[PDB]
Amino acid sequence: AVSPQSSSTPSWKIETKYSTRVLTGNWTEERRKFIKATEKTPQT
Amino acid sequence: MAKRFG
Amino acid sequence: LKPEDIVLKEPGSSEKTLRTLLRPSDKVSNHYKTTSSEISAVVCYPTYGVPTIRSDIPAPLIRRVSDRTSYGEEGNAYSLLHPTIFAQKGVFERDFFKTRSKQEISEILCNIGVKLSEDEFENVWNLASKKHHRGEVCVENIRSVLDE
Amino acid sequence: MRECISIHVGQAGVQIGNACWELYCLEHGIQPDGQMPSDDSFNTFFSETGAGKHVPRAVFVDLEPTVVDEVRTGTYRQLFHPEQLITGKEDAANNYARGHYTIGKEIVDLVLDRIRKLADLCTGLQGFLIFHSFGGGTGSGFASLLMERLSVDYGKKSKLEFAIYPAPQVSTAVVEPYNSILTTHTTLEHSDCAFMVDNEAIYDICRRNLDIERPTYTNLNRLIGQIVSSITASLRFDGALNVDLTEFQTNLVPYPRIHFPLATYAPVISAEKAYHEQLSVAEITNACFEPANQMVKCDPRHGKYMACCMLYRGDVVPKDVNAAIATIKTKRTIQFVDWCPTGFKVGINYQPPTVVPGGDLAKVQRAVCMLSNTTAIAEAWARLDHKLDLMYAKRAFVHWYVGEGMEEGEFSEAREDLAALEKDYEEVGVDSV
Amino acid sequence: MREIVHLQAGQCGNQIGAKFWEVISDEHGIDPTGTYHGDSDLQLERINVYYNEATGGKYVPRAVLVDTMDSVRSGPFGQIFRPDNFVFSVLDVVRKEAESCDCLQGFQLTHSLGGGTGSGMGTLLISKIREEYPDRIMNTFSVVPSPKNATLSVHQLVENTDETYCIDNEALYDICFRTLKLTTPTYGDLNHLVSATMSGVTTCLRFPGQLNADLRKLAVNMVPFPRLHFFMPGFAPLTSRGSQQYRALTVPELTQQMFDAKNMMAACDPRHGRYLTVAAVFRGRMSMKEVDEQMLNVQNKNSSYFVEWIPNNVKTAVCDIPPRGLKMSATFIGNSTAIQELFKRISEQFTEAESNMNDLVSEYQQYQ
Amino acid sequence: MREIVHLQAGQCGNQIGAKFWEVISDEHGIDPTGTYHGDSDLQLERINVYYNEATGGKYVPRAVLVDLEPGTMDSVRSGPFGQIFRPDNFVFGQSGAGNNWAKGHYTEGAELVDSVLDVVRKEAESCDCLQGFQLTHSLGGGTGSGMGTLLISKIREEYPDRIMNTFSVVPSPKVSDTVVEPYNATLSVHQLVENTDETYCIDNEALYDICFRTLKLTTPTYGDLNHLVSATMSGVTTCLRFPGQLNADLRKLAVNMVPFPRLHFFMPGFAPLTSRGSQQYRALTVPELTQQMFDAKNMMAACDPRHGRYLTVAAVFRGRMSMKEVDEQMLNVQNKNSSYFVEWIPNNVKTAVCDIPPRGLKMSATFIGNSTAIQELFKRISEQFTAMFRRKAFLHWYTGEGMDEMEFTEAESNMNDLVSEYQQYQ
Amino acid sequence: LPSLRRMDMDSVKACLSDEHCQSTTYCRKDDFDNAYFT
Ligand SMILES: Nc1nc2c(ncn2[C@@H]2O[C@H](COP(=O)(O)OP(=O)(O)OP(=O)(O)O)[C@@H](O)[C@H]2O)c(=O)[nH]1
Ligand SMILES: Nc1nc2c(ncn2[C@@H]2O[C@H](COP(=O)(O)OP(=O)(O)O)[C@@H](O)[C@H]2O)c(=O)[nH]1
Ligand SMILES: Nc1nc2c(ncn2[C@@H]2O[C@H](COP(=O)(O)OP(=O)(O)O)[C@@H](O)[C@H]2O)c(=O)[nH]1
Ligand SMILES: [Mg+2]
Repeated sequence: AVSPQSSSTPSWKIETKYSTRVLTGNWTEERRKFIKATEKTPQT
Repeated sequence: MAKRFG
Repeated sequence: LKPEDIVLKEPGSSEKTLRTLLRPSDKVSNHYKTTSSEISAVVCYPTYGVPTIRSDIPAPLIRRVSDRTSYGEEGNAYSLLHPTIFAQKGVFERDFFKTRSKQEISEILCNIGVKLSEDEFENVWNLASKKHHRGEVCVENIRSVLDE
Repeated sequence: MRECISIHVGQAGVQIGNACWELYCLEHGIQPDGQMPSDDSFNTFFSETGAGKHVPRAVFVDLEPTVVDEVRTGTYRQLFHPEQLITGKEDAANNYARGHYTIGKEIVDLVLDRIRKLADLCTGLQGFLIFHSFGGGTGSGFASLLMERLSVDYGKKSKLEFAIYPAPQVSTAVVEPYNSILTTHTTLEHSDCAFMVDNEAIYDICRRNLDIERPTYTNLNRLIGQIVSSITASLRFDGALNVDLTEFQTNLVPYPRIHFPLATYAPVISAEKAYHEQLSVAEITNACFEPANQMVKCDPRHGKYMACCMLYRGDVVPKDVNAAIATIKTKRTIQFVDWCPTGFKVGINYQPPTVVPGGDLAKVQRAVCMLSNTTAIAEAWARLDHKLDLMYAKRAFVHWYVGEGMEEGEFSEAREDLAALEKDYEEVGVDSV
Repeated sequence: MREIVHLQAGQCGNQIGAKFWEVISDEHGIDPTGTYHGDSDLQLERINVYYNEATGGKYVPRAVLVDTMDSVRSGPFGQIFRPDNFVFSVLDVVRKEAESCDCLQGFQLTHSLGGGTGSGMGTLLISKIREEYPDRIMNTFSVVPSPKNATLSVHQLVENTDETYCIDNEALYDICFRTLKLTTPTYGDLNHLVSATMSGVTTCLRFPGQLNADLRKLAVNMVPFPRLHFFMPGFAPLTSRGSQQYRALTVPELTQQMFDAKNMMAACDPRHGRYLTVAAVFRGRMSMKEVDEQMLNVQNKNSSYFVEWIPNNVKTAVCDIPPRGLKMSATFIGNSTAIQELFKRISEQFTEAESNMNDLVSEYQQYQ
Repeated sequence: MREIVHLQAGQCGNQIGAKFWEVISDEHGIDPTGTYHGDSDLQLERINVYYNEATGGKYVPRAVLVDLEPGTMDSVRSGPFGQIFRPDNFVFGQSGAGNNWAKGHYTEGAELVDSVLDVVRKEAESCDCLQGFQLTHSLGGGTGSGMGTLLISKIREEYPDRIMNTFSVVPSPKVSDTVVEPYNATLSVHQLVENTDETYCIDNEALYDICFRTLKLTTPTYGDLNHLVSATMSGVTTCLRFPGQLNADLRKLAVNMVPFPRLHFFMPGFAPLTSRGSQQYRALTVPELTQQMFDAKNMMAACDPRHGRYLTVAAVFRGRMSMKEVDEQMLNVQNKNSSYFVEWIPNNVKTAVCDIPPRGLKMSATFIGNSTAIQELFKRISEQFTAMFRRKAFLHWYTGEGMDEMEFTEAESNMNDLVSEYQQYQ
Repeated sequence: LPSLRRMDMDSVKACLSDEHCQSTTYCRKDDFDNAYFT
């Protein structure tokens, strides 16, 4: 009993790895990169 | 249709 | 020489590069588009119909008894409940927006009792012509340049 | 702070959602990448984040993926949230059983959770808008399970449905008369009121009014989106008589099993036709009572009107609304039941409808959206129930149903429930003594 | 999501499947050495239905071939396959391929009904993989002998497949003689035609459209009783070389070349029979008003030759990608009680298969 | 202002400290060459906490790297942030431990410790006033488990009044790559209890769990797990380096969390972790940090807090925030499920609010929790140890290094005392 | 001057009375001084 996840979230189960453009599993997350939001240091 | 002989 | 110029592309989304791929005589770009491209309105046209105020047709002068269409010449209930001095004795929005000659304006301004000078009258007339697109001045415009 | 939550289930849900949210981003100035170039009326359909981005209050759920990957890869990929684009793994296969017992069970928890996260951020949330079909598996099974799983959580909040009713003469699938009865049996006990709109009727509207030959689904979905934007015009834009989402229940449905009103949009006209005729208030509402301008193919000449509700929108004053509704009332051709002498509801907005660039409609000054609850809908239910009486008479297509969590007794109980509705719909049509 | 495992059985099944892979690698844009060449992004979207990749992007099809074998590798797309699938232990490779899959949708079978390989080996293969995986759909494309061996396979086929089509090669000859004007019809052209009509029912799997319908939606939408699943394929836009530009490629002409009799792929006149149900999956850019109108106008006027007790016999599915060259195309599958005309001819030419065929014919007979 | 000396023992400790120094130089604005390229004047006043001052305006980290082989020190000298470290702070042995705790503690991990002590005294004396030490190691190895505890057993007897803190990578239940792993896991908690003040238990399985269900990385590496625990490491000394409305150093937490000197086992967590697709779309509010910072899936230790009960709870917050809605929310979480907190203590939660979020983040929060659910972590290492100790399997590798049989039973007795003591609060 | 619906929008986001439209406005004191009618 936990907060329900998607059907494509990475689990420990051995799935077949595909290319980034064929829509098989976790492609919506994999096509994007991690990006910084702000580059301005806040004052105190 | 189109029949068979036609 | 330069064996590679621009041909280095990313295949998927990663950071590693691959050469450019070729395609002779099987390009299907023109025929492989989708229905979902029709919904692509992304952020000119005339508007059709009659307005209720109907302020784009010319005003009537002698109003018919059978006419029902408004024109905006009939004021709201603020005018018909609390008229001003202009309204309560007869002059309206129209006669304040009627073009007047400089002879007419001069007699207007002399009869009121402000006795402008000649150069001052020329300055007032120039400003009042300045606020119009073409130069047709009106008494409202004269009051507006006289306020400051 | 008037919030609305829109849930589009089924492929018919998500294509309609594409058209509706295109119109919605057109009404305000929301760019497809989520930015607002004019930096208040938008927050009903657009939650504002901390980075200047406006995410919509939409939940797209479908069991086969394809039509949701079209949204994830189309022109609106960066507008919608990736997490509220809920996708299944395989298809519901036009089956009530697969959409209500086997496959919808594993995925009802995620959509319920996401709906809860959506409604937690709201303050003055008005209710829900369900977009689904009747002839589908995921449009009829998952929607009918969604309704009964949403009634327990939220309860006293408006639950309004926009449904694609099955067509009278034309059709798409074979097993549709099964899983339309079987989802309207479960809908009746958990839906406040359900607007339903046909597809062949919109075909005849596009052929006869816009002079357009061969319309694709974009035309029907755009007219549906125009209705859906006009029905929520009160929350966003201020008018004279605002009609919020709660007013639809108390003004349309008199008895909790008679919550099916129609829907119609009057000034359906092209650019060439609109220049050649004037659009006054006295005739736009007269087009609403025409049987041929209704967007459901049913004939109201043998159907008594029971509850009527227009939402006027644009350059309208209340006086000619009175002067047109009054002369609508006196005519003997339209018949009202004796016990509803009021029979009318008027709402007025101050914002005229917008036009879609490259669309079919013309930019006009005034538009209405009339929701009619008539007795003539029972004619559609009779011919729709006759199909179930004919097909089930010798057990056609039953073997696909009972092998997926369904039971053989669910056909008879839904049949008798629809018989109960088909005896209930005539007691509101008799003349009292 | 929905993956297909392809099975080729028998002699002619190998050719039919190999040139199915011809077509499928053709309009997906796949280089014969294995790689993909790149124009669009809709081709490489749903290749997991029929292909799984090796290292470096070389796509190998999910096909295992069991019987000739050397002639397949000498063909155009003969090097697309993995060499370990040349099984001539079939259960082992198919269960490994099913285990590597994400969530299987069904199996595709190509074989014949007039020999000791498709009827003997292939029907036992169906009996094994149905028992191992009972929650999938068995799509079997079966070449039947001409009505003008077969008995020993249909009586065990009826219990297993739930989704099968008759090919009737004399009807393919009728096509290529009458409605195509081809003087030298190769076997290759005939089973090219059957590959084109067999890739026409798996279009919603690989390309988006406006009304998607997988093989299971067809399975529920054309099977009213669990044994009547004998269908009757077709493929409409086929015209002669001297009538190429004389065609207005519209929905009306496509509908007429749907519901004609010579275009169909069975050696049976549908007038003794009645169409229990019809599915016409459409490919390309059709306005749905036109498909909508012509998918019931045939029912309204030809009502003496459609079955009662079904208010709507037809099923419409629409994709967005047509085949090569053509812009509008569509595929017919349909259940008719004229199928039994073939079986009445077969039955006239051990005891339990004969009795099963008689009971099946009588079952098709009482609904007509 | 109070400086912290960082020590890296073992290969896992060396990699985890490499990533920790990378995130520290990222948030302080230091290039790999060692100069200063940040824009704020507020990144440079408290740089003495981790960096010394060299000539030319360049900074050197106050780190000591320790291994019994030079295998990973060459890899850490050729990374993206390799040359910033000091060459004299590289103390390495010649013969590897070979995943044996006994020779890493007594025979070949005991003559190298004099050089490490010399370098630690060399840089800990140059500073004006010292807070204490951080140790990064793994209990399942032989270098960071034997030498990583001999360093602890030699630092305390020279600096008794300073804070000793460890970030120990305890063995994971499922993903275990060593056969002799429970032996070195058991023999280290023997002297990890009476010789340190704070211990954070980070499990590799729980980090993979965070990388799967939260960040949605289908192919995570050790670098991403190191980045997660480095973000956790940077979030507990933030009030030393940056000003704020309510500051709290490690002595604050040592006073405010442990009720008894033997109960000092915590579990860490990092609040603002979101998927790549839902990173721009998630509103960063204090309720959002509070809801998922207390979530079971945001645990770096592989023990569910719903099985146990929370003794004391920490919460260090970052950003420009309002502290009515940290008190309100951290009383709300206490009053909603009151069966998950011990009732013989009025509150359980300590609040600390800093002012500067990490770069690229609007708000952030770090979680430190003292729970009775961590006793499950020592109830599995114990069972494996007593399952392997009956059949005398893999024992002759230890007995040949000068170890007797009874140190195993004494360590098991101390570990059973730890388990039983945590039992009484449940 | 700020609309009430805008005030609720600004209250939904966690604005610390310095980005809020409650305590901050873009008009300066000279805008308030010359804001008479006669
Ligand atoms: N007006 C309108 N109707 C649509 C649209 N898309 C689909 N439909 C209708 O939806 C009906 C079939 O939809 P469904 O069977 O529910 O398709 P689905 O939503 O994928 O559900 P399943 O097929 O069971 O997976 C058809 O009869 C169409 O009339 C649309 O975009 N606009
Ligand atoms: N595609 C294709 N089909 C063929 C070819 N040759 C024969 N067929 C079909 O195969 C059927 C006969 O196959 P069959 O005798 O059952 O093969 P067997 O099982 O090995 O005995 C004929 O009806 C033909 O329709 C070919 O070269 N290609
Ligand atoms: N989280 C994490 N764990 C690591 C890393 N490197 C090694 N480990 C773990 O450390 C354990 C082995 O450590 P080991 O090499 O024996 O350390 P040693 O004592 O220096 O030899 C393995 O089980 C790994 O799971 C890392 O970068 N991150
Ligand atoms: Mg569907």
